[PDB]
Amino acid sequence: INLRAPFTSEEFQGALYAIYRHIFGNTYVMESERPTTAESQLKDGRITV
Amino acid sequence: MNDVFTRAIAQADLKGSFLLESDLDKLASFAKEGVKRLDAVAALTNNAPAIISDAAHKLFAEQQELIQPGGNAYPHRRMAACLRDMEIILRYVSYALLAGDASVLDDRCLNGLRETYNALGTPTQSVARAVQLMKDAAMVHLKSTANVTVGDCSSLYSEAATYFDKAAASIA
Amino acid sequence: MNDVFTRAIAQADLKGSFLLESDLDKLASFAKEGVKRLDAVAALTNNAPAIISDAAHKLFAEQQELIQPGGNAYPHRRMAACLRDMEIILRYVSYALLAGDASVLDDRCLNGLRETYNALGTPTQSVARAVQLMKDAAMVHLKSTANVTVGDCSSLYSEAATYFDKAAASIA
Amino acid sequence: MNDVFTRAIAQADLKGSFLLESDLDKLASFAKEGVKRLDAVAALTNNAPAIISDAAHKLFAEQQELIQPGGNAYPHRRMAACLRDMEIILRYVSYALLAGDASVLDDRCLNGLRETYNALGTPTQSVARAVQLMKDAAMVHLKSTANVTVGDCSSLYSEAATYFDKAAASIA
Amino acid sequence: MNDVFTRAIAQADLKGSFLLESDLDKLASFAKEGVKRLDAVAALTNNAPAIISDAAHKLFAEQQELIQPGGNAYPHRRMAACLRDMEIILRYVSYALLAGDASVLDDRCLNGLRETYNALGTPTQSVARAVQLMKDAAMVHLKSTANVTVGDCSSLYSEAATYFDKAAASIA
Amino acid sequence: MNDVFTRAIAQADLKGSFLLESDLDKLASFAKEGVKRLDAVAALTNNAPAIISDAAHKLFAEQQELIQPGGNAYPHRRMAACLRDMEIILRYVSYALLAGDASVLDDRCLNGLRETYNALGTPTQSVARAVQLMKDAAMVHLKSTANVTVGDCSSLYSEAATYFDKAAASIA
Amino acid sequence: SRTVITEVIATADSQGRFLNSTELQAAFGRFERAVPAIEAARALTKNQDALVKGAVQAVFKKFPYVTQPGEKGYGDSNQAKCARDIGYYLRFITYSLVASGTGPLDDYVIAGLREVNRAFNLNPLWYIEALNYIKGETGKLLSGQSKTEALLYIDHAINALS
Amino acid sequence: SRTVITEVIATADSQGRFLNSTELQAAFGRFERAVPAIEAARALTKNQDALVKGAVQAVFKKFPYVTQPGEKGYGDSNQAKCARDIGYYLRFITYSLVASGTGPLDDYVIAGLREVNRAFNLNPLWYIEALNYIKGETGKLLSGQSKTEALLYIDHAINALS
Amino acid sequence: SRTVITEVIATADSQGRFLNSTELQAAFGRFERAVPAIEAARALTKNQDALVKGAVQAVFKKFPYVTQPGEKGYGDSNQAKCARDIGYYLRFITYSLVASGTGPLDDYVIAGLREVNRAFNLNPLWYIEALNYIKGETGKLLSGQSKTEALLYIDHAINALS
Amino acid sequence: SRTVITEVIATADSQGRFLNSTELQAAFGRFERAVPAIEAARALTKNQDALVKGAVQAVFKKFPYVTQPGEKGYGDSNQAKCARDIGYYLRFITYSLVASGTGPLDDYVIAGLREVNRAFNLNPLWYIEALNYIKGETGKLLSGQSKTEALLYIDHAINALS
Ligand SMILES: CCC1=C(C)/C(=C/C2=NC(=C\c3[nH]c(/C=C4\NC(=O)[C@H](C)[C@H]4CC)c(C)c3CCC(=O)O)/C(CCC(=O)O)=C2C)NC1=O
Ligand SMILES: CCC1=C(C)/C(=C/C2=NC(=C\c3[nH]c(/C=C4\NC(=O)[C@H](C)[C@H]4CC)c(C)c3CCC(=O)O)/C(CCC(=O)O)=C2C)NC1=O
Ligand SMILES: CCC1=C(C)/C(=C/C2=NC(=C\c3[nH]c(/C=C4\NC(=O)[C@H](C)[C@H]4CC)c(C)c3CCC(=O)O)/C(CCC(=O)O)=C2C)NC1=O
Ligand SMILES: CCC1=C(C)/C(=C/C2=NC(=C\c3[nH]c(/C=C4\NC(=O)[C@H](C)[C@H]4CC)c(C)c3CCC(=O)O)/C(CCC(=O)O)=C2C)NC1=O
Ligand SMILES: CCC1=C(C)/C(=C/C2=NC(=C\c3[nH]c(/C=C4\NC(=O)[C@H](C)[C@H]4CC)c(C)c3CCC(=O)O)/C(CCC(=O)O)=C2C)NC1=O
Ligand SMILES: CCC1=C(C)/C(=C/C2=NC(=C\c3[nH]c(/C=C4\NC(=O)[C@H](C)[C@H]4CC)c(C)c3CCC(=O)O)/C(CCC(=O)O)=C2C)NC1=O
Ligand SMILES: CCC1=C(C)/C(=C/C2=NC(=C\c3[nH]c(/C=C4\NC(=O)[C@H](C)[C@H]4CC)c(C)c3CCC(=O)O)/C(CCC(=O)O)=C2C)NC1=O
Ligand SMILES: CCC1=C(C)/C(=C/C2=NC(=C\c3[nH]c(/C=C4\NC(=O)[C@H](C)[C@H]4CC)c(C)c3CCC(=O)O)/C(CCC(=O)O)=C2C)NC1=O
Ligand SMILES: CCC1=C(C)/C(=C/C2=NC(=C\c3[nH]c(/C=C4\NC(=O)[C@H](C)[C@H]4CC)c(C)c3CCC(=O)O)/C(CCC(=O)O)=C2C)NC1=O
Ligand SMILES: CCC1=C(C)/C(=C/C2=NC(=C\c3[nH]c(/C=C4\NC(=O)[C@H](C)[C@H]4CC)c(C)c3CCC(=O)O)/C(CCC(=O)O)=C2C)NC1=O
Ligand SMILES: CCC1=C(C)/C(=C/C2=NC(=C\c3[nH]c(/C=C4\NC(=O)[C@H](C)[C@H]4CC)c(C)c3CCC(=O)O)/C(CCC(=O)O)=C2C)NC1=O
Repeated sequence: INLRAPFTSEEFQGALYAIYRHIFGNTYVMESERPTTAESQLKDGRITV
Repeated sequence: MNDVFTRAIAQADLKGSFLLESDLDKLASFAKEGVKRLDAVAALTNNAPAIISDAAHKLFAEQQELIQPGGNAYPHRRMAACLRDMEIILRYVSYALLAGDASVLDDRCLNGLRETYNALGTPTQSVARAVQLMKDAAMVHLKSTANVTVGDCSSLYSEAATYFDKAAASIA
Repeated sequence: MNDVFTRAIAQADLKGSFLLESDLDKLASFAKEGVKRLDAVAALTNNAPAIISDAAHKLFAEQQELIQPGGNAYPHRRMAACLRDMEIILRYVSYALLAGDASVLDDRCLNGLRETYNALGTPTQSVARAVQLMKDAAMVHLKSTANVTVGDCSSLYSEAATYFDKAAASIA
Repeated sequence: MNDVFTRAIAQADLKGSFLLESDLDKLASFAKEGVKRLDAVAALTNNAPAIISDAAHKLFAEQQELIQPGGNAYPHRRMAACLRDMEIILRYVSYALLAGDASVLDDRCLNGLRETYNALGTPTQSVARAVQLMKDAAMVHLKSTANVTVGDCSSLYSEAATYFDKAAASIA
Repeated sequence: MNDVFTRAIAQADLKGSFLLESDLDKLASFAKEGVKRLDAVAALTNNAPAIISDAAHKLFAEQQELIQPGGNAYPHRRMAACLRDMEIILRYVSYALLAGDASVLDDRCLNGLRETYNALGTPTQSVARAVQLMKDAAMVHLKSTANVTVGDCSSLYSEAATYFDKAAASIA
Repeated sequence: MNDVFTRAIAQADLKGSFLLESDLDKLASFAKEGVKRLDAVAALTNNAPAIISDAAHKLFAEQQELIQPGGNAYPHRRMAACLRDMEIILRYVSYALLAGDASVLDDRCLNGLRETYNALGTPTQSVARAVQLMKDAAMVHLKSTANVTVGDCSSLYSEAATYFDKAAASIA
Repeated sequence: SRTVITEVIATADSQGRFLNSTELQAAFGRFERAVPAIEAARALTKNQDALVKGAVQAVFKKFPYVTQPGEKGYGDSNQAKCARDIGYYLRFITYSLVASGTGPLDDYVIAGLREVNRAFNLNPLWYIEALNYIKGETGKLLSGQSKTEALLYIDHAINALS
Repeated sequence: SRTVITEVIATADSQGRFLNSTELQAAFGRFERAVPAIEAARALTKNQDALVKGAVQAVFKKFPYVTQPGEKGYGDSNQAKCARDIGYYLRFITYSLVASGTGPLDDYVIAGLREVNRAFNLNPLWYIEALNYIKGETGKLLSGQSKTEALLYIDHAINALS
Repeated sequence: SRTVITEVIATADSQGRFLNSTELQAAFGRFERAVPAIEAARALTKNQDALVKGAVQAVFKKFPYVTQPGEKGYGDSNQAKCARDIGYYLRFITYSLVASGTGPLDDYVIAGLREVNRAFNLNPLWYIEALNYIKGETGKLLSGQSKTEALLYIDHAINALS
Repeated sequence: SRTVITEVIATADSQGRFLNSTELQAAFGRFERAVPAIEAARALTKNQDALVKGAVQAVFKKFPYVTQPGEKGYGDSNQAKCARDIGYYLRFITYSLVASGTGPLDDYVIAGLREVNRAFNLNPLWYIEALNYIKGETGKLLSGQSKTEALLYIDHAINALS
């Protein structure tokens, strides 16, 4: 998964899924634990992958 | 991962052989009957919430100890993980049904699942029961004759049952 | 990110002097009413979904072009982004209220928010109006005297209004 | 990323109305010539390195200074980078051809290219000439009526020419 | 990041010919003074804490304002950043002196160093003064011939002064 | 991670019940004595360099073989690792003192420490001796009457002793 | 949006390779299936008004309490918003049919659906009932494969709701 | 679970340093706030049965339709599960009161709440109504700091549901 | 192996989602294209010996020099290995035809091709000549679409060799 | 600057949530412990010169060689820098007392302390003995929790220097 600066919603959500599956070691992260602000910053381009 | 075609090809390569005429006939039959397979996969996909909800209701009706304090689906987190597990297994069974091969269950869905459950302490008999209940609730939507041209799909039902039973037997 | 104590220490240090008697008086005054400020922060926190719901209802009543097709809150994705932004800004106003300083409101929340909105086509006037409506609901909720000991809190109301207006001015 | 269908849908949703029967007719037309488009994409793909080699040979036989030391493509790695860039742009032209839309080329290939070459000192004129040479070679390979059913496909040639010309225009 | 031999090679390849005999003689002379230069570099490296300590003492003796609260070398964090910057500059000077090149200096830090100092607000002329004091201490160490055999080293001293001037001039 | 409160809550959740009045009384007494507990934790934290220094001096006076060539603390990197380890264990003993529970000490520090030391060749008897000597130094510092209000803190002394003893038993 | 062609090209680009048979066959399947999808789009667009009114009536039949005052569906403004939302769903189902992908539904309905519905206290069962009515009435005036496509897209929307 | 003490210790641990004055002050505030919080927990424990019955009846009063045949409130098992769930929320609220932190609620209730309510089709508004009733009743069971502690945890749970 | 079905499943699995209409239509395209591809593979299998012998002789014709003593094409073993290699290429091309994807060629021939050829001093031009041959005769052995799939796979192998 | 309130807001912000009972109780403890801390700051501020001159004399008593010619502490400028450094330390200790955290100490003293002391050959033991004198004097200049606060901050400074 490579996520550029411009991307679509499907590419973004799939990249998020891949990131959470690897970086959290295939452990379940519930909807309450998911970082919304960090996802927003990545969506805007303020931070890279 | 393998589908049926790549599995036949891999079994032919170990022989240093081209695919035989009987193998090509079997693969032509598989593809020619593929529209029914697509209908079955769509049946699993479109009714997945219903399948999981029905199986969960039955599972926690038979086994109240899973949802008691101390049970392994007790708090919201454990129950949520249980529902994630059921959805994942059903999704992978649909993958296998599309592929005509169980290689994606062996390589992905069940690759280290028994060990996961054993280390966590999850009762694998209840997991196998959940998969059996999902099989029971999925056969109904597979056999639903509405919205599809009528035909003989007994082979698809048997294949889906083998995938569900493979998952259940690899858990327990 | 600073609070009132850290800001005071910073001003003292830029001169290189110990804190003055007046400065320590003011800081002890802030500290004695800090338990009064905790209730304001708790009022903001405990009613945040209600505040955001009221602000959203009134904002999309006032400006229907946003929720119409072509508006910047039209699809579900953009509406969810709008409500999330309201959530974020109210959160940071509450942080500013507890800290006694607007440093958190400017350093992190509003560093490049206007440029983000301009590059995305978001009408910053609409966001400032959403902030003002959130401020109105927040005032309606801070002044409730139920379950609190009755006392003077015009300082806290004024300071909260200042944080809300500072956020609105930053966006607009 | 968009195609003709998604572009039309985006316009319709901007207007807030359903697609019109004329639009549906146009999209059905587009999908009826789909096999034509698949053959064009296969002509671009199957003959890609021949196209790149012919364009490179012509470009260096024309712009001789690039070969010579001190020229842009002189160092052996810079020749490698030259051919890599030509391959990438041809690949994205074939992408835009299959998609039936042009802006997918503009998004991930052309928005960041002009200032990149300017910073690197590469003459954009030579790059545009290389793109035009690939356009001519791919035009020859696409017009090839052998190996495929004979039919009128002037629209495909026009669309491929538009993609090549747009790429050259964006670079230079 | 290129060395004097690599500068000669780059110029030769830009002109497209082999290395000239005069150029070959110049590089042979550089190799002949290589041991000169290695003694100079050892003098820089071994005495680096002493050079930086002396330069800092002189710099904060002649510029007391940096010491005071509100100054730039205040508190320990900014004093440490000051000393660390001096260390990096002296390190880069030793690198360039060994290399025989000044471009290796300008491409190493000096590109971003000045505008970083500007964004911080650090006075560039004070950094130039610090570099000059480091130059004076470095000189009083390279002229030191204790436990080193004696001979002319005018080229080394001139080139070290040139590199210190280049650092102090590109910073300011 | 746990404290006395979270531990009691987890046990009650396993029982599926509310916290009993006796449990609430135990936790009320704990929170009542929390000020003494904070005094003890501060005694550990403020005097930590003295504790580690005294333990190290006594340890290497007792076992000169540990600081000789071939000893497990012979070079500076090994001695630094020894002192670092001593500080880490003291720090997790202070954390466990604050929490009122040894869960953090077990989960973080003593998790696989015996096997780590066995695989390193670190004599675990000597590590346990070091932990005992830190216990003694700490017990001297926690019993200090200066700068506190005289009172009965024998429960804290015993609890800290249990933490040290559990560390030394887990290691050896 | 996520169509067959877009997924093809995205996968090809992710490996940095050209479009080959394993992608041209997928595009071929799309082009084959385009005709039933466009026909279903015409059928769903022509009957949109009756579909929307019937779906709203189905919602009010299945959840009668919603009409009572103090509930979400009371008032002409709320019911107009109901009709508007059912029209939105139907329009994006037509878009998804045309594009042969869940891309329109995902980008315009599914993305942010749960948060938006929770914030405004919208029950997804209302929309599930409306889409079930639309599925039932799609059982008529659609025949064969076009009906299959419409039902698949509607079931995608329903599965996203629940 | 995330308490004052546990966040203090985890902060010092992730920083690789001893507990300093700031963290001791946080712990001190926790140990002080314990007296009202434990008093509130004991009061809520005494009146748990009355509170659960009242909350269930409030849920049925505000949503009269659920008890109708064919909906989630019909049958003795469903209402027993109602009483069980309200008991769960009350128990974990008292846990969070004792522990001086949202840890019991976040770990045992809030983590997974949305997925579970969505799967089993439980309306969060039922639980919000029940918790609002419990909020009102504890307004009459408690006073002073006990009241505000209990209310803060209760409406932490409420905002978790909404 | 990268085939239409396999990439469908892998892309859906990487996003943790079920198989939707897009992927099912791709699968439909594969299942429809199977008939031409399978009978093209049938035709290529039936004529393996003639194709391989013609390819070996075509390599010896376009590269006469290799036949002389002292270099690669000389000796019974070297020419038997030429025949075996060309049979390998034909076998994996038929495999790819049957599997409806470049998977078998990608995983069995193309992965590691350059390193192996470089290590054993094998010219890719020999194999390109052999595959151009096989291309020429597969032109006349096949008609219609079957010719098309066969030539996409042969040209994919040629492009991999260049 | 990292204080109780700053740590509170940092935790809440990093988890992307509002301030709840855990953070509010930590802030409550900060506010309750404010008054002894500001009391200690006032007491240490009134006694600027007594403490600083006594500390300088204590340093010159513990290390008599420093005052002799040819040593770091010979010269009126060096003595004035003694007073300046001890005054800086006392000033930041009072700042930390005011802010209820080591934030001022860490930002203005502890960060960059070791490298600066190395570069100027300033022995940390000088400052440690000065701070121990300050501690002994504060033992009687203050009583109770104000003394406890002052001692906690002076010992943090010492352990940073040791
Ligand atoms: C420890 C934290 C925890 C909570 C909070 C929790 C809630 C919970 N309640 C459930 C049952 C239920 N709960 C309710 C809700 C009540 N019943 C009706 O009488 C009222 C209208 C309504 C008032 C709120 C219903 C209707 C069910 C039946 C679920 C079903 O059959 O689909 C279930 C489904 C599993 C089961 O069969 O027991 C869960 C997960 N579970 C937990 O582990
Ligand atoms: C290959 C795809 C894949 C699968 C299949 C998978 C299963 C899986 N289930 C897990 C947890 C779990 N799984 C369950 C489910 C069990 N609870 C019982 O009541 C039921 C009978 C049964 C389910 C039907 C539970 C309760 C947990 C949580 C364990 C815990 O929280 O302690 C975990 C550990 C992650 C975590 O605990 O956060 C995995 C890896 N993960 C994957 O990436
Ligand atoms: C977009 C995704 C997609 C789907 C879902 C799809 C399904 C599909 N179903 C079809 C008919 C059919 N569908 C079925 C399957 C049904 N028959 C029984 O009722 C079973 C209960 C059930 C399967 C388990 C059968 C048996 C046919 C008859 C066509 C044949 O057997 O050749 C056909 C061929 C039309 C015909 O010749 O009659 C297709 C292409 N195609 C697609 O492109
Ligand atoms: C540092 C804290 C922080 C803030 C403040 C923040 C706001 C923020 N809002 C954004 C977009 C947005 N913001 C809004 C909200 C506005 N649009 C209008 O219609 C409404 C009047 C109004 C809602 C009240 C919308 C709709 C978008 C999406 C715009 C688009 O996709 O084109 C974006 C960029 C893309 C994204 O993530 O969605 C950011 C970074 N994010 C953060 O991490
Ligand atoms: C768990 C976190 C926490 C909270 C929330 C908290 C609040 C709190 N509010 C208090 C009184 C108070 N509460 C308020 C609140 C104001 N009264 C007006 O009606 C305004 C509407 C309202 C502004 C929100 C006031 C003015 C006082 C009196 C404070 C004083 O006497 O100085 C008190 C002291 C009661 C006493 O000893 O007399 C506390 C501890 N403490 C905590 O540790
Ligand atoms: C496996 C990948 C794949 C490919 C490659 C593909 C192309 C394709 N080309 C076809 C014929 C054709 N091919 C072309 C292409 C044109 N002819 C001219 O000579 C131009 C050089 C050229 C412009 C690109 C045309 C115009 C037709 C006839 C179109 C028709 O059937 O009406 C057909 C229909 C043959 C039949 O069944 O009777 C297909 C399926 N489809 C696929 O699924
Ligand atoms: C490991 C680093 C290194 C060192 C330490 C070093 C010392 C050194 N200096 C040498 C020549 C020399 N180097 C110098 C340089 C000196 N002129 C002034 O006195 C200055 C103090 C100083 C330069 C700053 C001189 C004068 C000679 C001898 C004259 C000559 O043969 O050119 C030689 C060669 C003579 C031999 O080995 O027989 C060595 C080894 N060489 C090295 O590669
Ligand atoms: C292999 C590398 C290595 C080094 C370099 C080393 C130095 C070293 N010297 C030590 C003892 C010591 N070393 C000294 C220093 C000397 N005593 C005075 O007469 C002089 C002024 C001064 C020398 C200039 C002192 C005073 C001690 C005792 C410190 C104590 O009480 O622990 C210690 C503490 C352990 C012990 O021996 O008790 C170390 C680690 N250790 C090593 O393993
Ligand atoms: C800044 C962080 C902070 C600290 C450090 C703190 C400690 C603290 N210690 C106190 C008294 C005390 N402290 C102690 C403990 C000591 N007495 C025994 O001799 C032992 C030697 C030793 C414990 C090992 C005792 C026994 C009391 C008397 C209070 C009581 O017995 O209830 C008090 C109550 C006021 C007083 O009576 O002086 C506090 C608040 N509180 C804070 O907010
Ligand atoms: C394009 C995709 C899209 C959808 C689907 C969508 C749904 C949607 N419907 C809304 C209004 C509404 N919609 C309804 C629907 C109800 N009315 C009752 O008659 C029925 C039982 C039921 C419908 C089945 C209601 C009650 C509201 C008012 C909600 C409120 O503001 O309180 C709102 C909030 C309007 C605002 O900003 O104030 C949204 C976001 N919005 C979108 O941009
Ligand atoms: C804001 C925090 C801060 C501190 C604490 C600080 C200490 C400090 N003291 C300095 C000078 C000095 N300070 C002393 C202090 C010594 N004099 C002896 O009589 C005593 C034994 C001892 C006093 C306890 C000395 C000797 C120097 C001269 C060091 C030198 O220039 O080499 C210097 C070097 C400044 C210069 O060279 O102009 C620093 C950085 N700086 C800071 O920014």
